[PDB]
Amino acid sequence: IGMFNEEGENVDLYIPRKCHATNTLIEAHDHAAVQISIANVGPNGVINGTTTTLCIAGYLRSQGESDHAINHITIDRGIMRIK
Amino acid sequence: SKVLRMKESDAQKLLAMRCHIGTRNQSSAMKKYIYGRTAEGSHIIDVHMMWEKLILAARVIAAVENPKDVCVCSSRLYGTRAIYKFSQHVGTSFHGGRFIPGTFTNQIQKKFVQPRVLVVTDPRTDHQAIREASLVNIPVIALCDTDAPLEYVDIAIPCNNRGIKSIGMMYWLLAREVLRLRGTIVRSVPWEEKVDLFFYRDP
Amino acid sequence: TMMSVLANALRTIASAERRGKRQVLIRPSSKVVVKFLQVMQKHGYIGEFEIIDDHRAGKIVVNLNGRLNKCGAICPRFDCATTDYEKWMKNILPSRQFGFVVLTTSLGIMDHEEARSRNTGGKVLGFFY
Amino acid sequence: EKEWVPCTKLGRLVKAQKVTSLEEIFLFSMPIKEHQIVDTLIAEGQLHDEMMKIYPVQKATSAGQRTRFKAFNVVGDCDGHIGIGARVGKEVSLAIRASMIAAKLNIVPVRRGYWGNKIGEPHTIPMKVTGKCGSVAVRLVPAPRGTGIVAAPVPKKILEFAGVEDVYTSSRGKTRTHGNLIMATFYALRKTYGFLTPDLWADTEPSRDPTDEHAELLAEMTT
Amino acid sequence: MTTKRRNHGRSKPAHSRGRVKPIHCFNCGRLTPKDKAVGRFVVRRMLDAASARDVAEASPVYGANFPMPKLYMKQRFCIACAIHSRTVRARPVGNRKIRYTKKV
Amino acid sequence: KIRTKTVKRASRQVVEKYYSKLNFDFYQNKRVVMDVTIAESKKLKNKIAGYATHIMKRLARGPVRGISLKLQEEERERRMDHAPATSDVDKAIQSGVSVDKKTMQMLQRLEIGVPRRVKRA
RNA sequence: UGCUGUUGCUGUUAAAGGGUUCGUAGUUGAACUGUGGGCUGUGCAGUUCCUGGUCCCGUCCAUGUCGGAUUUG
RNA sequence: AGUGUGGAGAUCGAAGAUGAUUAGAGACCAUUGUAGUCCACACUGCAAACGAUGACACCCAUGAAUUGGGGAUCUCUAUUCGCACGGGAAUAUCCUCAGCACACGCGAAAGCUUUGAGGUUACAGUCUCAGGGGGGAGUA
Repeated sequence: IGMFNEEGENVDLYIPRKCHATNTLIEAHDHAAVQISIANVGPNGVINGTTTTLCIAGYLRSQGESDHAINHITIDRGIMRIK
Repeated sequence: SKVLRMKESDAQKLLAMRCHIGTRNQSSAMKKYIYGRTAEGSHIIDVHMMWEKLILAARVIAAVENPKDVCVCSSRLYGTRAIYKFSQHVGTSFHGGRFIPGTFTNQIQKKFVQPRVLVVTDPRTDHQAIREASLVNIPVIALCDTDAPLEYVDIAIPCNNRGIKSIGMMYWLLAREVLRLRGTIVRSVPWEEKVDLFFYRDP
Repeated sequence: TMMSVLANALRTIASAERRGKRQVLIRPSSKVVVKFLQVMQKHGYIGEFEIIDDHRAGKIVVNLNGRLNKCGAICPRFDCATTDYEKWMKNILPSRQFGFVVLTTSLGIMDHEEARSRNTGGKVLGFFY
Repeated sequence: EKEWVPCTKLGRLVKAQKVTSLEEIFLFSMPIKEHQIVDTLIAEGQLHDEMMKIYPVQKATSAGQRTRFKAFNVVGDCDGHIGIGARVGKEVSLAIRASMIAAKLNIVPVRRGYWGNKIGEPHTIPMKVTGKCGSVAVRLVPAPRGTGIVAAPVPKKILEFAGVEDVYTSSRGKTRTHGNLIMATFYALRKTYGFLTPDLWADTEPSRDPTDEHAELLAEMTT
Repeated sequence: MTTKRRNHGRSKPAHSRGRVKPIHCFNCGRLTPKDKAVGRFVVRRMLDAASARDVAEASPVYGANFPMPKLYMKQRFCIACAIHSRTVRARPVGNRKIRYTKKV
Repeated sequence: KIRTKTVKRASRQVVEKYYSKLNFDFYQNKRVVMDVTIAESKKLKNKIAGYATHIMKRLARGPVRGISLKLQEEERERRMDHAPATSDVDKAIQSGVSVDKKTMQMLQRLEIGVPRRVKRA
């Protein structure tokens, strides 16, 4: 997922996270840059084994589309219900 | 899995506890949450949109495995006592009164604290917590008026933040909802404590 | 006074990609605006179009996947001989790997890489990284 | 001084072995707020330090002129990471101290590409980049292998600590002011991880923060 | 040099009027444009309160449920004549922009 | 006449830590000071003993910064015992909670629609 | 020396938008005549038939209104 | 503002006169006063003629307002006035076009912002005007 050497050796220093809204890389120096981990649920309403986590870039929180963007993602993920 | 859908008691309470009513005016955001007007001018919130933001919040919080990470705040007296007991039942840390600028961003201080998550009553009257939450990579879960500035606010629940009764439910419904998930409370029955126990003091 | 209908088209795509929009609605579609977009779509920098009929000049609605850094038009449309791909590769593209320069050739609108292999030269239209 | 007492969760996970590298701290974008986080993670014999500029600065008061010394430090492993701190003091020796520190607090990842077929190890910046600290912006262009660093005296050092062997530059502005020139080249080196190249588009799978996995190990250290 | 006001001290934006016939200044005579000049509308009592009790006493018709007349005048001041009279004073940069308008 | 933060502060540690000092008497509340406190000078205690009685006396007026350990009775003075009350006093046992013409159009669109015991005006 | 700037400058305040409008030489100038098909073998993405792991229906309770279970359902 | 020929000539008023002020002071202040200020017909074209911001086109988020025109209400429908310039006038809610104005990004900074100085080293929508250290000099 990074630039590979002709010999196949992965050359990257690290592979940054990408905003799940804007698809922008999250930079080391970006201090909004949130993860939001929603606990995944199963019947009877108990938490088990929840991997679904959102990444939002510093840009987007400061305009206040973080909320609008997390509605869009949780709906594509099915964590939410349109009605 | 139709569980964590709202149901007739949930709705009644809000409709009874008036959490569904907004301030007269309106921000750009928090329009999708607003439903129509009254003749008094107030805005009315979808009980649907409101609700799903609650379990979403509650799913964020039940995914915090050390509840001393979560940090609940307000500067509003009306939201001071609600903070308090919610923080007991769920376990969360809490700070009311006047948020001291610098608690998140000053190392050397002793009162320095590093939460994962923040919860704020009011996105206005707490701008000092949200702001510094933006320096330290802290997601935010805010109870929001129709007005609330959503700057740096990742997950916003529509509510009455005004008035004592309206807030106390909204932490009462969270803690109830959070605990139906974590900490094993019996979903089949009404829960133990009383809302009366989340309300502001004055003698 | 719409001088170039690509100039207007690819700015909007450019300046509405910089804002993170999920879709753009572009005012005057044209045979060149489509063929340019279908080159963007070949390399993965745009999802989908709708070309809507107004009976006059369409309106393109493009789904952005977030992968465009910029879209230019080169306005006077300078020529390229197949030896001149190195100027344009050098001046207008960020690296010698991942950019693309779009040309009009006898064979049509195509990349500078689709052109080197077919050996045509032509006139420059724009770029996208 | 003594064995030193971590003030922040990440300083704790650093002092315990359970954060082993900066690229874990860089990935989950986190403030490095206490420098000894750097001294652990980078093996020594690697970090290398110099002072770019030291110049006196004068607040006008009644009577004389209060003079402070503003000082710029530059730190990096000649692979990857670089940082540039700039601090002030009432005398040089103090300024050089605080500068040494703030350079370790600001270390930032640098990306390294090729100019051509990808062979051996990366010698250059992957793409054209600018950064601008003032009137003065410093453009960094990829370069064929072996050209060497083409740049002023000052950005040669900043570019040598980051590990870039081959780059062409040009710097517009008033470049005489090394306050800005030093941060402008730096801000340009930052952007090398901001830019999304078709390589980097595929879904990564999320991971959990170090302080979220080890949150338990943190609560027993706090409490 | 530096612009001190977005407004340039006028009620006149660019692409509005362009001329605005000038008026004389109360107290001075300075001609200034009717936008520039600082207006105040006054409504002043003819008589000081302790002078009213005297006269309001001495009158057959006046002074019970009926009051005395007042002096009604607008005043338009040169920006110099206004500062010297203290009707307006300089204000700190942060506070320069405040409009009282009329509210109650 | 004005007391330095040193007088102010130490005197807040006494009242925080001693309820032996009670009477509004400067003289009683003084003789408890000097044995317990070492300020090395008299005026300090004379100041401290003067302000220490301001604090105590005022405590009877209401709360004062550096609040006493009596908060135990303060807190638990909250008596949560009520019939239900408010929550189910709100449904008012067959008396529908007031609901607007919209908040009806809210409910009738909801899947849940209108929860029982809900009226309009 | 990107201090002559096509690549490549600057013009609110540093030097620099004509006081406004009309207007010739000159430069620039909107969309359209236009996804060619079918057959074979092979790589991709979006209705036969088989699942019983869901919600809906229903049952039992009835619970004044936030239990539920129930088998074929 | 000037200039030319006729008119007009109330007010104010370059030049001028007089009294004060002042070490001096036609200055600033006061009483005056000519050209002028006003008008018609001709010239002049010399402004901080300013938004110190060329013209045409596109993209661009928010809150309360405002002036024209139009539409709906006759989920928003409603208020006050009552042949005669009137099946009307204004208002309220909402929308809309067109005008003057009170988040990104950029900028040396002051600041600018769907009324750009934004969308520019990731440099390219079109035409045009002016600038190239300060003086000398807008002079010869």
